[PDB]
Amino acid sequence: VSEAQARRAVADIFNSTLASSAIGAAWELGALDELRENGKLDVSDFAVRHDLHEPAVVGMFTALASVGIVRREGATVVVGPYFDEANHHRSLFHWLNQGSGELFRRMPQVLPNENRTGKFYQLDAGAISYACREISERYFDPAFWAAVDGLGYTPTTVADLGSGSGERLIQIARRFPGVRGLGVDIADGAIAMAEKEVAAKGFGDQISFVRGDARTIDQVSARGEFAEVDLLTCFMMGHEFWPRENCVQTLRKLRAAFPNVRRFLLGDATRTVGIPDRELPVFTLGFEFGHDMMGVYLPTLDEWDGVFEEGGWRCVKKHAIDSLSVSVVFELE
Amino acid sequence: SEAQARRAVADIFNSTLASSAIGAAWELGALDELRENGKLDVSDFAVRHDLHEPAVVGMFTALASVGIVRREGATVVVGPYFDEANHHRSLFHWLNQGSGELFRRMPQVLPNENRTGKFYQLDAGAISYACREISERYFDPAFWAAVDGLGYTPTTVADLGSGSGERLIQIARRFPGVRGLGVDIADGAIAMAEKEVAAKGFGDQISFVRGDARTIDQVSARGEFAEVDLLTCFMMGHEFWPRENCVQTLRKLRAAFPNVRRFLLGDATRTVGIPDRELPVFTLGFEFGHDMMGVYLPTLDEWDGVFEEGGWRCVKKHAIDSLSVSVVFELE
Ligand SMILES: Nc1ncnc2c1ncn2[C@@H]1O[C@H](CSCC[C@H](N)C(=O)O)[C@@H](O)[C@H]1O
Ligand SMILES: Nc1ncnc2c1ncn2[C@@H]1O[C@H](CSCC[C@H](N)C(=O)O)[C@@H](O)[C@H]1O
Ligand SMILES: C[C@@H](C(=O)C(=O)O)c1ccccc1
Ligand SMILES: C[C@@H](C(=O)C(=O)O)c1ccccc1
Ligand SMILES: O=C(O)[C@H](O)Cc1ccccc1
Ligand SMILES: O=C(O)[C@H](O)Cc1ccccc1
Ligand SMILES: [Ca+2]
Ligand SMILES: [Ca+2]
Ligand SMILES: [Ca+2]
Ligand SMILES: [Ca+2]
Ligand SMILES: [Ca+2]
Ligand SMILES: [Ca+2]
Ligand SMILES: [Ca+2]
Ligand SMILES: [Ca+2]
Ligand SMILES: [Ca+2]
Ligand SMILES: [Ca+2]
Ligand SMILES: [Ca+2]
Ligand SMILES: [Ca+2]
Ligand SMILES: [Ca+2]
Ligand SMILES: [Ca+2]
Ligand SMILES: [Fe+3]
Ligand SMILES: [Fe+3]
Repeated sequence: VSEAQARRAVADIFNSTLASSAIGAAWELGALDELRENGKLDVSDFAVRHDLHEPAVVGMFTALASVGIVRREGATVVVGPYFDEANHHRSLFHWLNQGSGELFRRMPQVLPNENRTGKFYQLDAGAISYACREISERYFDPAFWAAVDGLGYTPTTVADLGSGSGERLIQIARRFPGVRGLGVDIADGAIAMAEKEVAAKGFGDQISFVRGDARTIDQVSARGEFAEVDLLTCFMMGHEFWPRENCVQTLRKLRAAFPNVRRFLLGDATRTVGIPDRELPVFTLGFEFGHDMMGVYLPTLDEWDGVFEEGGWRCVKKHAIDSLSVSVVFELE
Repeated sequence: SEAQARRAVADIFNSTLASSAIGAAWELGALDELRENGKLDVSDFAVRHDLHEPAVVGMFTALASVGIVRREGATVVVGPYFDEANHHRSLFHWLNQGSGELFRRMPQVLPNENRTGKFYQLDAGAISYACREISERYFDPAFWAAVDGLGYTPTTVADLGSGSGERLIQIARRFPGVRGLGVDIADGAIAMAEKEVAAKGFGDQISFVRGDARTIDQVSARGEFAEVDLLTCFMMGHEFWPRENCVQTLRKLRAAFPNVRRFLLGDATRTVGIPDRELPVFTLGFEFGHDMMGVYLPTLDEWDGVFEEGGWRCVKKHAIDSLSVSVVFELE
């Protein structure tokens, strides 16, 4: 390449950083929904309506425009050639930046081994939760509902491992009005958020929550309710069960603690293999590099496939997700 | 086409991690190792610097995802954009390690209701580490060209926003007799600069004082200002703004430094009309960053238009290559 080509490529990498951050912010502030409905927007009007500092609002749209996501026309912003694609994956940009940005920013301090004890990185939990709701819905739901449609029975008590916001249990209780639900989450803040949200939607008597580590599910006290659970779900946290030996034992413990579970629906993103560096798709690099930074194991799809029998489960159906890196839903029994 | 859009959006995502990795790779030693040898071994690098190797691999994968380096097994090689990205490594460091929190917290920083008190956070030590190389890499040519055209030998020099003290030191090395005086608003700045200066043996020659250069009249160091025959102010001048404040600050500086012959003022400025898809490195970060921080940023013609009211005359102006649109003015 020429020096001019390198110059353009490096300027684009710099601007991409600002656009990337802006995709999450623009989602969250309501701009991308406006642009997807009407195809355009007036930046002063948008700034007044949402009581935002207009000079910053101009930067945000400029940052998006600098890489072809939107176009600026006088007072107006219109959707650019990459709008649909960036909008589709906006929760992933949110996750990377608003949720995870401080991890990546602190690369020089996170990488040194002597630094890597106790609290050594900081995520924004609320922001991660904010993004995870759309990540679940947008990428996981169709496979999730296809698995639910093919259960071959009607659930009476469902337990969700890593229940977070409580939304999955709420949706299951809408599909199956008899159903009792039980969410396990390790984070007491998620427990508080979930109990609150469930109560406001009218489900406080049907759905309840317990703080607990699903890696040590054999220690969770939930008034003997686990024995009545006949459906188990776990989405977007199963990599936490790994390394392999930890995972085998966690699966057996799940198997013994939920002895009346018929189907166990397990959904997660996985570590890819042999994608060429210049062909990496959205998410993949951030998912893998981030967990490598945090010290968290990420299995491949073949590692999952290979653990289940030893774990006490049989995989009877598998669904490919489009495309949140390489992600899947397993139907286990 | 849907495929192009997919590739482009993936590139934007990956560029975020590469961007952050440039600064990190600088800081950690990897960029200089690649400069020397053109290549390096990942395991070796990790072991030498005692780094968690899975993360080190992701760092390089990040740089590789967009062409800065190329991976060949366990080896990393300089890539097509290595020279350009290394050249600008301090601007990535500034964008990410320095100012990343500001940009991450965009959703919280834009609402007016939240814009009171300390409503954004910068990493001051990181900013200072990037600004030190920014000074030397982008402003040195024009700064020294201005020094060469002074037409006198300075006896006492003052530097506003002296930071690390490096400018004073370098002046001292070029004009052995000279005395230096630095003024910085932050005690962090005063501390390092004072240590640095002693370590280098310039302790009698160069001293410092905490002070706000916007209100230079209330700086009770006073004594030596009258001696100063050269004033310098680099990468903070936009702090004097908005306009009316800048007029006052310039007049105050004129009157607090009456024997100053030349005043060398260098800074980056707000550009005008650059089309969005042709924005060069830094511009957008600098401008959008100052807009989120609520700080005024003048264009070059605002600066041109303020010196006379401010009590100075611009005798020579130097364009900079290219830190957005940057400039050094020679005022008297
Ligand atoms: N070992 C563990 N045991 C229980 N909960 C866990 C856990 N590790 C992570 N979590 C929880 O798992 C959640 C992952 S965020 C995704 C949540 C949810 N399954 C959904 O699809 O929306 C967080 O709430 C976190 O607190
Ligand atoms: N109003 C003000 N008065 C004095 N110093 C200021 C200031 N606003 C910012 N600064 C200082 O300006 C410096 C900016 S960065 C370092 C610039 C230095 N002139 C150089 O070329 O290397 C910081 O040390 C900061 O404390
Ligand atoms: C929730 C998140 C994750 O692993 C993390 O934030 O550590 C995640 C998991 C799976 C797909 C997308 C994001
Ligand atoms: C010091 C920095 C700046 O204004 C900031 O960090 O807010 C700066 C000024 C001018 C050129 C580059 C960086
Ligand atoms: O081994 C697999 O591919 C999956 O883990 C589950 C599966 C196995 C056999 C038939 C269907 C699904
Ligand atoms: O107005 C300008 O362009 C500069 O601020 C200073 C200058 C003016 C005239 C001749 C040289 C320099
Ligand atoms: Ca409009
Ligand atoms: Ca365009
Ligand atoms: Ca840092
Ligand atoms: Ca920390
Ligand atoms: Ca029912
Ligand atoms: Ca129980
Ligand atoms: Ca059974
Ligand atoms: Ca792609
Ligand atoms: Ca397989
Ligand atoms: Ca080698
Ligand atoms: Ca390449
Ligand atoms: Ca935020
Ligand atoms: Ca003062
Ligand atoms: Ca360019
Ligand atoms: Fe994770
Ligand atoms: Fe500034």
